[PDB]
Amino acid sequence: QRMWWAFLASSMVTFFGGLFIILLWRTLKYLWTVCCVGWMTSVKDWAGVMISAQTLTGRVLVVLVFALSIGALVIYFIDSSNPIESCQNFYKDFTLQIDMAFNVFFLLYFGLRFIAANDKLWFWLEVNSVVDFFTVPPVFVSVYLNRSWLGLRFLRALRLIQFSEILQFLNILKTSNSIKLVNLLSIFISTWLTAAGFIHLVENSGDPWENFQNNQALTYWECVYLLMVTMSTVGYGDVYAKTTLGRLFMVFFILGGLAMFASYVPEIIELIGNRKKYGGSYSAVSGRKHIVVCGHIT
Amino acid sequence: VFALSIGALVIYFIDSSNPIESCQNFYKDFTLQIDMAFNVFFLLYFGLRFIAANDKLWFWLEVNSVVDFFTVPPVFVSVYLNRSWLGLRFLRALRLIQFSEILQFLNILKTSNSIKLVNLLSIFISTWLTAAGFIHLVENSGDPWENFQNNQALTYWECVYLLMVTMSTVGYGDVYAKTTLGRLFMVFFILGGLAMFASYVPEIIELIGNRKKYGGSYSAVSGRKHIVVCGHITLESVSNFLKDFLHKDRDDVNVEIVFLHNISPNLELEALFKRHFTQVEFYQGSVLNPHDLARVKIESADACLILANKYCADPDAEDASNIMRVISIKNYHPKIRIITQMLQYHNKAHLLNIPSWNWKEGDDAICLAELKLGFIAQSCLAQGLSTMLANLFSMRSFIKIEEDTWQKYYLEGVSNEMYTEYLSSAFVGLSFPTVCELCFVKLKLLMIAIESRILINPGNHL
Amino acid sequence: VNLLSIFISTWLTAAGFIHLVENSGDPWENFQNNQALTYWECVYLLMVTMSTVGYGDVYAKTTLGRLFMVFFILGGLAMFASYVPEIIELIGNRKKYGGSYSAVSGRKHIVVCGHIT
Amino acid sequence: FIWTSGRTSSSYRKTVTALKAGEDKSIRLGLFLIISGVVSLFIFGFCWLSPALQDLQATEANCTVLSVQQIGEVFECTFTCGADCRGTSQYPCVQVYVNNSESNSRALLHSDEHQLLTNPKCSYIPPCKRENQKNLESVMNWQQYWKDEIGSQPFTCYFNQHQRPDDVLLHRTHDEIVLLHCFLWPLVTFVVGVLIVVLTICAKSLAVKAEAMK
Amino acid sequence: RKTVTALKAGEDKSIRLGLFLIISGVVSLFIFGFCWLSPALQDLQATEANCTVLSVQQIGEVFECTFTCGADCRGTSQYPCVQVYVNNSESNSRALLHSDEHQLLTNPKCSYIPPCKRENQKNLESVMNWQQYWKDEIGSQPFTCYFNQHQRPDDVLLHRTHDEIVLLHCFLWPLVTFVVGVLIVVLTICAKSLAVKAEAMK
Ligand SMILES: CC(C)CCC[C@@H](C)[C@H]1CC[C@H]2[C@@H]3CC=C4C[C@@H](O)CC[C@]4(C)[C@H]3CC[C@]12C
Ligand SMILES: CC(C)CCC[C@@H](C)[C@H]1CC[C@H]2[C@@H]3CC=C4C[C@@H](O)CC[C@]4(C)[C@H]3CC[C@]12C
Ligand SMILES: CC(C)CCC[C@@H](C)[C@H]1CC[C@H]2[C@@H]3CC=C4C[C@@H](O)CC[C@]4(C)[C@H]3CC[C@]12C
Ligand SMILES: [Ca+2]
Ligand SMILES: [K+]
Ligand SMILES: [K+]
Ligand SMILES: [K+]
Ligand SMILES: [K+]
Ligand SMILES: [Mg+2]
Repeated sequence: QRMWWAFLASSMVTFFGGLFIILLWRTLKYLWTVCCVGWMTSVKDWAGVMISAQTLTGRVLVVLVFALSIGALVIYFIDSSNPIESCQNFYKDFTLQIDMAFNVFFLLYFGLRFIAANDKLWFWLEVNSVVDFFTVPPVFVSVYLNRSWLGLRFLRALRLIQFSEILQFLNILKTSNSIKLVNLLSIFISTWLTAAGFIHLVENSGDPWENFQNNQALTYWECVYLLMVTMSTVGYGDVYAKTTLGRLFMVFFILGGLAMFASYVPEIIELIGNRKKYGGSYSAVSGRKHIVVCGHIT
Repeated sequence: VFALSIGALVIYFIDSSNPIESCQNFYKDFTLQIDMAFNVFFLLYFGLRFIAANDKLWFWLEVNSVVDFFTVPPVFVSVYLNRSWLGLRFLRALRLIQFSEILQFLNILKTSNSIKLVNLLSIFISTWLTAAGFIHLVENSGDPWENFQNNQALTYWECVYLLMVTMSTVGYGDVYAKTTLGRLFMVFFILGGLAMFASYVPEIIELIGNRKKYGGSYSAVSGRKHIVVCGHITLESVSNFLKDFLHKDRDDVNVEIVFLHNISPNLELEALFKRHFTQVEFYQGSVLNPHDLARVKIESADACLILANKYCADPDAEDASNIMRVISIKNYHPKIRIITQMLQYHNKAHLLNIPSWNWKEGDDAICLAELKLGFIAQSCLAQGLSTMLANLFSMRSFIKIEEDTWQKYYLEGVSNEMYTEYLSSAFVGLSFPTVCELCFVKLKLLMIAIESRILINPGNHL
Repeated sequence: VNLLSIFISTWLTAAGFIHLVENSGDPWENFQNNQALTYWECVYLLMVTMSTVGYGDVYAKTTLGRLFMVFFILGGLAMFASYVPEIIELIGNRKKYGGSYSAVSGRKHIVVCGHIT
Repeated sequence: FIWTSGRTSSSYRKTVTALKAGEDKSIRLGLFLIISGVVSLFIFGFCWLSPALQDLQATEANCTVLSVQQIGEVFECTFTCGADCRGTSQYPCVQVYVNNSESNSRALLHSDEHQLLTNPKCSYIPPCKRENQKNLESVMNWQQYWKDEIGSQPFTCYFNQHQRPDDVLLHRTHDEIVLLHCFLWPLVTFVVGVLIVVLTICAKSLAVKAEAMK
Repeated sequence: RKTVTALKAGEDKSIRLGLFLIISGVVSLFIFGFCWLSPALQDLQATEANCTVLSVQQIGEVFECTFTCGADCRGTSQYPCVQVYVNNSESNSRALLHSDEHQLLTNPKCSYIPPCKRENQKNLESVMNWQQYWKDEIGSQPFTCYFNQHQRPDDVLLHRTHDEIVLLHCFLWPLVTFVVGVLIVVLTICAKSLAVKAEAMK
């Protein structure tokens, strides 16, 4: 028996049940009018300070988030080399225990950002909330079931979008050029890796109307290379999508990914290399005089 | 018309999965009856547009007339013959060109950006689908000089994918045209379709995503006061203001700061607001707009601060702009405390004639020229007094270094500011000199004055 | 007219040269690696190469053919990228609001001019 | 890149508070789910159309075997061994001919449509298990179990006089469950999208009534 | 001069169309002419002849035909090879008979191919049927045949592979496009110039 749907159901149920609970609470709050500084604000302020880097504990938490995002991405990269669905012992799988701990920390960081949030519904629809709903619940389900599906785990790469924000929190990024460069690099890499993971999932699991018989055995790095070739418009043709869903995804990505590549790669290359050629200072020579000339130089 | 165009396109999409020519019973084919009715409606809509036309010959040569001549008669022939050919039925996709026009008729599309976006999307999609249908027809029916033997069995969606790959210039080579007519069509499409793709896809992506990041409005918090700041907002102006407002030498104030400005903040201002994430909020709007003033909740703000551009090219223009801002804020809410910077003194006199301008309630016009010339005059009574006064306002921490230099002593002196607070009943009934010599080093506090209200250095008789 | 003439003549001449070079093989290979390519096939290959589509169904295989392909990729893509947009801009410069009003018997009409916005 | 990296000489009432922005984002989401559900329904509909008609056009029948025999010829199956390891092994060909309910004439039995399409010249294929001896043993085992089935029990069979004109199948190759899920979950997406819009408008309009009440 | 009303714009669009049809017809004539050139010369260069069979025999070797079964289903079946040799009107020497140019090109080593009908037995039966009908045709009636000493140097055909009707339609309808384009220009100029005379008459 296969269990792929249990992981996916846990994410869908989490995202939409939370959204419906929030909307029902709103509805019923106003409906009570038909029948008819606080500690809440103090904990909201404390959570907002923790979320920012205004304290030592907040800085430690932000650095931990930065490290654990890369850790989870590396864990997904390790798992991407295995079969699509498998049975594996939680008590004897160090990577599953490490993932379990990482997702505990992300659940806690999610809880802190929820408490700190001003508009809950606005928070529930912030995309790094969506990234947590589509990546945290399936880890819990896997650790409970003693089984894993390599399903939507490529969405972990979207965690790189917050890197510039948490670098600005840590008082590291100050200049506009550096901020823009980090933003562009993060968006480019996360988009590339996420799209590669999705096309990897879709190619390795065939079309349902073809009874999953036309699947193509493509590795994650092969899909990454194919996406790079497609984005740059080189189009070698050695590697390409063959399933109907894969090609349907390829068509929608060709509209967005080429505009991203054509826009971001020149701008990144302009932002880098902005070095001053004439820097440094003169070194005096003993026994030889020197003359400084300034004013109208042409 | 809008619905039936999509209906006919969907009918063509269904038929594109069948053989190229076939016999099918009109009395037992629901899709052929539905197509029959759809084409009756298009014949009627054609007749109405013909009657409404001014120049008939101009109408006969309008391309949606041509699209009807190439799509309506063959449906009639098919319904008469009890047979169908998947011939020029892909021209149905050209019906999407009129979508923007009939949306403008229905008073739905009004803005230029939305009209342009709809036009570009319609032209792109209709061109793509029509070209895909034509290459599908040409590939599935081979070359006449090769006796139709070199035909390639390509599905319509396969041809759509091939056209997308060709337009974007990716050119995988997994799917390509093989017939001579198919390649001849490919060569002419490569000239036009790449120029369309290269032009339209960036422009569509620019038209979408034009969202305002700083929208919304401030949400007041019970038990906590907030302050609205407007006027000259820039990275250095906000950075200097926040250093003095949020300094650790004040007591534990939790006044929120809300900025209102009509320019989107640059990346360095957004980073400055992120470094103050729990104490500063920014909202993009105009102080002259009552909607924006309601957005920043200025009716419940504790005060409104209006910073001025001290280095402006036209002091008169800057004063006029600040006067207009004050007028707008007072007009929205007469009972709002307003603190503003005024470059000149005659413009300050102009401003204080406002009916809602109440200096007793706390309206302060900080006149820069007046205060600076007064400070210069006090330096003429005692040299160094301008420095003495200026350092009493700026919030400064103690700074200490091991070097024995004049700077150490100077910084130790600079560490003090002027404050104001109520004093103990244990000092009521004594003389002002007596409480001064008491406070001086026992409490470590120096008094310049007390609240016949404001009295500068009282005598021994008070 | 200048752009169209230069584009077409360059395209056809380059296609003929690559057709000659592909159909007569390499002298160091003793003319044994020749590829039987028709002139129209070479024209299609040149169009595919110029537009940067690069299907790969048809391509040069001889050493001289590839050496010619490398030098043409430098010039022909810059020509295509420059000329095709400029030609497409030059065409289609039609005035949408031309023509003249046609009076209707029994109905009056009013002409409005000046500051129209 | 594409067109010289897009260069070419530079060719080309408000009483509601902050909650308004979260609610407008909730409308957006609910609308996007409505569009997604409808679009995916059409996409899956075009993909399932030919398989579903090729399945529907095949009628159920009652069958009985006329004969079981070998044609003496042999064919390659592929056998597999981890990573990518494969080789080929022979199997002997059986043919089986069967009584038919629509044409009442000879047709050749094919266990399923994948067997028909992988070797239309032959009636059965063994799962390739290394050596030729095990393939022949497994064909002889299936052959003996089919040869004595003479009118024992008219087993049901699937036929299509328009595209399997003298070929017969023992199974449907179209899983009803997989099709059901392909049309159910896009419908669920659409219903969820409607409920999100409805609750967002219900909350938005009740906020105005609860404001005017004060 | 601009006495004509709005009708001027419809008539200038009608001139455009008529000119575009003239250009289309001429361009398509050249395009079809280049595509038909090699097939038409390869057909013209093959002369009509009178033939008689020298012998009918099998070479003992067998070949694959492909047999088909809906969607994409195909497999292969053997057929036995006949060869047939024939008297010739241009070279007066041995040549091998090939029923048509597609048979010559699909298997130039062999004289006939059966339409693949599933099993080998039906292919062999259909070859034996054709073989027996050809073996007794000895001088019975000098059947006409097609030959080309320059590109079918010892090969002979029973049929022309070039349909005259398909070529006729490929050159007729571009000519019709051109004639219609001329008549549209002519009637548009005739209407435009008579409108000026009917205006000056008032
Ligand atoms: C508290 C909320 C967020 C939990 C999220 C819902 C998830 C966890 C729910 C939804 C459907 C549930 C699954 C439904 C069916 C099975 C199969 C059974 O053999 C073990 C339990 C298991 C595997 C359930 C595990 C929990 C589950 C996956
Ligand atoms: C975590 C998921 C599953 C449940 C979400 C909890 C929901 C039902 C509850 C818990 C606390 C509630 C929030 C408490 C405070 C506010 C601030 C007010 O100005 C708007 C409503 C809002 C935002 C409430 C909305 C509903 C709410 C978010
Ligand atoms: C539908 C096809 C078959 C026939 C079209 C009808 C023909 C015969 C007739 C009917 C109505 C006529 C039009 C009626 C009115 C005008 C306006 C006038 O100032 C110039 C002639 C013009 C433009 C006529 C042209 C010819 C015309 C279009
Ligand atoms: Ca101090
Ligand atoms: K390219
Ligand atoms: K390419
Ligand atoms: K390519
Ligand atoms: K290629
Ligand atoms: Mg706040």
